[PDB]
Amino acid sequence: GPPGPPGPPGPGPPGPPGPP
Amino acid sequence: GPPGPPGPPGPGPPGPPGPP
Amino acid sequence: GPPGPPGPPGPGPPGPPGPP
Repeated sequence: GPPGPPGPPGPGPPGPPGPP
Repeated sequence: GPPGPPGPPGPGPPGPPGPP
Repeated sequence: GPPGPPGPPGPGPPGPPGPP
């Protein structure tokens, strides 16, 4: 049969440290 | 039918506070 | 077909400024 719909969204890791 | 495509990409949290 | 698998993981933004 035809392919199913897309899956759900994949969060990334924390951002880098802030500036001084 | 076959599975659908992978879903969209998942940002992570803000990074930690900066230093003095 | 069934729904696709999840997308890949999403870095977050830079953290907050440190003390002055």
